[PDB]
Amino acid sequence: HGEKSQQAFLRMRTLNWYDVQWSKTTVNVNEEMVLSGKVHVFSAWPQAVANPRVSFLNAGEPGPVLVRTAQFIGEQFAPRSVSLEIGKDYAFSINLRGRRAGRWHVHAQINVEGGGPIIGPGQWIEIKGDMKDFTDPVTLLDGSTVDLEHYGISRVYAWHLPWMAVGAAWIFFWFVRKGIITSYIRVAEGKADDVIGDDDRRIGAIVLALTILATIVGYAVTNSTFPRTIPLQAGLQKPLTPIETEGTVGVGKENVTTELNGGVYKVPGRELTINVKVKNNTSQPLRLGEYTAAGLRFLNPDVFTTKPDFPDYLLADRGLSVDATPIAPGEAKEIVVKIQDARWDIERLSDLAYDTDSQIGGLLFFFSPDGKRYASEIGGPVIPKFVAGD
Amino acid sequence: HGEKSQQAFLRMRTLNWYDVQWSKTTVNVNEEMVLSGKVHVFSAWPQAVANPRVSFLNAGEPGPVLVRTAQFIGEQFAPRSVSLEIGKDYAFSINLRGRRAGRWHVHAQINVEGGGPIIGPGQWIEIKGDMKDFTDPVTLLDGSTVDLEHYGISRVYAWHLPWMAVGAAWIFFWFVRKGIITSYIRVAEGKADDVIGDDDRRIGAIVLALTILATIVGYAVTNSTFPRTIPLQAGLQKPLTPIETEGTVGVGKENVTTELNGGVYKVPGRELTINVKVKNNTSQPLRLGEYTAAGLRFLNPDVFTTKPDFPDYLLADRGLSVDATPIAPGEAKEIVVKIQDARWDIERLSDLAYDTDSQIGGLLFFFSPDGKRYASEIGGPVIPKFVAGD
Amino acid sequence: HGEKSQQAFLRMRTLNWYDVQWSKTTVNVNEEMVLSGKVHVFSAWPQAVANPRVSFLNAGEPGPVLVRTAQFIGEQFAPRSVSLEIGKDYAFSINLRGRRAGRWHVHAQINVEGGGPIIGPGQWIEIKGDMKDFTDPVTLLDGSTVDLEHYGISRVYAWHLPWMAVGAAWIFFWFVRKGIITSYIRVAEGKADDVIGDDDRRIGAIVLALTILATIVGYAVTNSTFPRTIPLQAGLQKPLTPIETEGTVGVGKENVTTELNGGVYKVPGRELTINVKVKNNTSQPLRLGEYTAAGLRFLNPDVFTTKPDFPDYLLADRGLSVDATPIAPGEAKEIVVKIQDARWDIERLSDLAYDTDSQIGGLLFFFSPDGKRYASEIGGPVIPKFVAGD
Amino acid sequence: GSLGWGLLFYPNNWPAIAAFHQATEQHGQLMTLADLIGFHFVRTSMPEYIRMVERGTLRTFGKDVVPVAAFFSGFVSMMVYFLWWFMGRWYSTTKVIDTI
Ligand SMILES: [Cu+2]
Ligand SMILES: [Cu+2]
Ligand SMILES: [Cu+2]
Repeated sequence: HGEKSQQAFLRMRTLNWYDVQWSKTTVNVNEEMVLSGKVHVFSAWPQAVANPRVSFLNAGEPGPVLVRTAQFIGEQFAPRSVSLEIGKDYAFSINLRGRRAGRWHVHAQINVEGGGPIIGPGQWIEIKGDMKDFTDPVTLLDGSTVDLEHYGISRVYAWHLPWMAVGAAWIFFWFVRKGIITSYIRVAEGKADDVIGDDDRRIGAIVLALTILATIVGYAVTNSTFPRTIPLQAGLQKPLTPIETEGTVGVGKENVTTELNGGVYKVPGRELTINVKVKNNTSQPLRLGEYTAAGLRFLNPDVFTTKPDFPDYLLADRGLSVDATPIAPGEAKEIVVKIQDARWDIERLSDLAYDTDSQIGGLLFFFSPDGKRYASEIGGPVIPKFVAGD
Repeated sequence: HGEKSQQAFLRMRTLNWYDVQWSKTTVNVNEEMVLSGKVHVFSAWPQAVANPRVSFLNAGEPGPVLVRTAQFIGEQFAPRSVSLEIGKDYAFSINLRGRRAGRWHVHAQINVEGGGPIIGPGQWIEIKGDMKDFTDPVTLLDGSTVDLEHYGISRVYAWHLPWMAVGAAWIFFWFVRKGIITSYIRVAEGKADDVIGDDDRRIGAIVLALTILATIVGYAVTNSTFPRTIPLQAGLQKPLTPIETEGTVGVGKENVTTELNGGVYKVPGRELTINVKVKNNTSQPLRLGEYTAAGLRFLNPDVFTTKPDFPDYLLADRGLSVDATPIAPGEAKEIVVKIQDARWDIERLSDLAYDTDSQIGGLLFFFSPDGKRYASEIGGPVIPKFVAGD
Repeated sequence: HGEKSQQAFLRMRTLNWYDVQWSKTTVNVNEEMVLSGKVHVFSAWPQAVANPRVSFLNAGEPGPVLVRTAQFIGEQFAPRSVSLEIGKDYAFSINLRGRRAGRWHVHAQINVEGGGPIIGPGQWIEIKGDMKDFTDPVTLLDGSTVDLEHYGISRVYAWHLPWMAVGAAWIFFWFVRKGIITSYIRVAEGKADDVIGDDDRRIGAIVLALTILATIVGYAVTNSTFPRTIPLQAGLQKPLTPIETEGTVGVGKENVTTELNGGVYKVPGRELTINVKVKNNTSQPLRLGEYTAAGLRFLNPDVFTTKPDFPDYLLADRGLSVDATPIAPGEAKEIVVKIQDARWDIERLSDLAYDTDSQIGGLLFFFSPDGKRYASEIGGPVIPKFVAGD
Repeated sequence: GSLGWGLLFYPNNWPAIAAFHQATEQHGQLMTLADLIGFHFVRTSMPEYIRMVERGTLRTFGKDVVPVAAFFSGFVSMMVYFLWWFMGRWYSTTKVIDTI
């Protein structure tokens, strides 16, 4: 939930997040909502962050308020680490079973090997019920079921607590049998030898014999129950398959091309002005309708006359404008875009002045006459305008 | 020869070995057999093993029972380390001159930088003759010949053993000139100084003067013989050229595509059942004839009516079947393949249940009406069936 | 300027430098010459040297005899580190303002992350004027100008020397207030305490209170002047765009292809003889006119009848020949090329016999009837001929 | 002492070593005899690349590779020497101790 504090330029120039959706913004305990979305792996991946060759998909949530039943990315079931190729887009989804009653703000999240966490968008998710009621469950290969919430905890305590008690016996035994001070003084004087000497050692040799025997038994038993068992399954997954539809940055015969060519944000701010050398490249006239940054959406109300379903917070209606002059096909045009919203500042993206790379990143969304969306990646150096203000 | 003990899943999902051939399974000392074959670098290269960017081709054999005269891979002479690219196939060969009389089991072998050895197939290779007779030889740039088996060993001893004798003189001198106990006692009392003091130090400065002299001489002589000399030649070879014929996984206009879609092997076992989503993609009808794993061959006796020349051991005749229903062209078909053989168990590939990645790897071999072979890579998670019967 | 001493083979098989030009080989102080060119990132990049994934473009010159005003490579302004891809060519240029009166030998230069410096060609560049007259300047975002040569150095001294003096006061104070020998002796006897005890401690607490005060002040002042400030801007630049014109190795429909097939250089030498399997591949007949190595040019006087503008030194007129028999189009031909010049020995390239990798690298230049230049890369193992005589 | 020990090493090995640094042409490539002895007599577990021998750098200047190696080996052997002298001493200890 800390996305606010992460370095602005890094959240912008790594993972570009889009079409994130939550099945249901309410669930019962045991009721099975699902979070999904698509992500574009920025092309000019910052030095600061490991290459995303090793990454992991996650539900950004305050502990297991929702169990995760499964998740997928790049068209694979991804309970282990996966590779993300710079410049491509991947689609993902996470199957989330409610568990703890309350109002949690649940995120899409991916972490890079030597990078750290990158947080997507998050939506409040009211859960109701009593946690007492939550179950899993899960099926073994042998065919049986087990409720995970509880399975095995019994057996654990069964082995731990007895031994802890044994340990405490051993101590209390010697303690009250030969004091601290008594035994200190004995030792401090000549002896010693009063303190130990067999048959103190007979006790020891016996206690030990029982201990080992307690082990060989406990082993053999727990070896009879569960005589199957396999080792923990680990390691990087086979390469993913990216999105090929359609398009979708650098995919298909038709597409938009955006260069950045100068930028300026106010400090302090709410505003960003960028000149974009668009090319299109499709065969329809394109209007620019959306710009996404760190999960932040900036909409052209000319194109988003309405007005999507998307957590607040997060979703702006001032990603405007052009001269709504649809451009192509074929047409190459440099177009001043103003991006203005309180969210830009509220999401600390105006703290880009603080960064060691004053640089912008993200996706542009052009639309045709009809629905058809065409995506192009924008990025590069934007300059601050140092305005009077706090 | 220890291939049996290596981790099953790793052997299967790294190098896929095929068409391995031994020129002659008998040689005379000095007679010049050659081992060759082709290898496909699996596509989902496991985490456990370094990337094969740095590899080295080798003859797996119990010491120099055969000298290697040269070797080649990716169409290069490869006496140094070379890059192998994930997903491609390389062809290699090793020129092996018989040397030591016996019955050796000689393998194709590649080692990866931070990976270790990957052993291919091996065939027994009867050598006869007397080792005494083995020669090389080899030609210098100056044009002269040298038998390598012997060359230079004279000159070495010539310099080594004299100096060892010298060293032993120096010791026995001072020892029998002033004993241990004598000189200990001397030193232990006041002196010392009886033990040394010049002209013990005259002996020293002289012995030293002769030593350095002996060196400047020995140097200048051996600098006169051999006044050419170059430094050891080391480092990674230029990139290899893969196989482009034809095809040969992901090469050419026509090809087969196999997805794995579920597997199951018995534990303990001998059996593997897998469902394969084949596409083809060629313009001929294809029957699946072979499947290779760690150099193990599994043959469809419908396709291999006979019945190749290939070390036991290693070569199965139950890689069956389909409904022999040749598939395409164009046809996309999911087909249950049973693989059963004692070799699967004998080669510890049933110990895949022990591995931290329960996953299969390897090549599938589809054939047309006529000979034409089409190769596709198969891989992914297979589940164990835990069966009774010990 | 030490390029001579670097390992021969490495210089040849890393960066292949061409079309290096110096705007003006004379400048006035403040007069604004430019050094530019193009470079081809050899394909078989040596082990010894880091992958050039991280590199930096530089003017090879004895300190700031010219200020650099800007530089660009791969069509980017590159004041920070940049990726070069193996196999590609990049063009660059460095804008250099004269600053210090003399005759300097300025180079094109690129350094690789874990590799070191690779020096291009260099030309003497006579500067004249008085250093006193040199300025920059430079413009801030607030709009104002500053002469860099001087800016800031006032304010620095302002803060440094006061405190150094203060430091010196503190020392000289306690020194002459209780000497060394005095205070040693005091301490050496019982006391001590004569030496210190308050109100030596009052002086302390005061001097300290003023120090901290002096700091809070100096801070808040320098925070008022310059109330903007940004952190240093660092990190690897977005990937470059290579040269696509035309061609330019492995670019376009038409091109030449050269394989090395055997080589020989004399030791000691001046001469190199190489058999080149050229293919072409264009649609014009091609004559080989140039060969470049470490920035060394070897020209066919048949093709270079005249006779380019290029620092001595460096530029040979014996990269000959063929049978001037223009080859193609379509034609595949193996063609003995002799390279002979004192420059090959003078630039220590004959010290390839000293290297751990006896191997040549660089670009071959083929020309059409008209001007058109076609570039192919050449490289691989050459053998030394060990010759007697001077 | 150690500075000598350092410098004399390569010199005193040359006599046995030179013989194998004679050049051969193998399949259009240069090798030293040594490289080849290695390549020929097959070691099951010894891929060239494991070696850790000189492979060139850009910061080599010369023609100097052995002298610098030996001087370096000399100067470092000074420190090893001391430490190992005093360890030779520590090991010579006739100290008897009272319990275990
Ligand atoms: Cu949140
Ligand atoms: Cu074997
Ligand atoms: Cu120079």
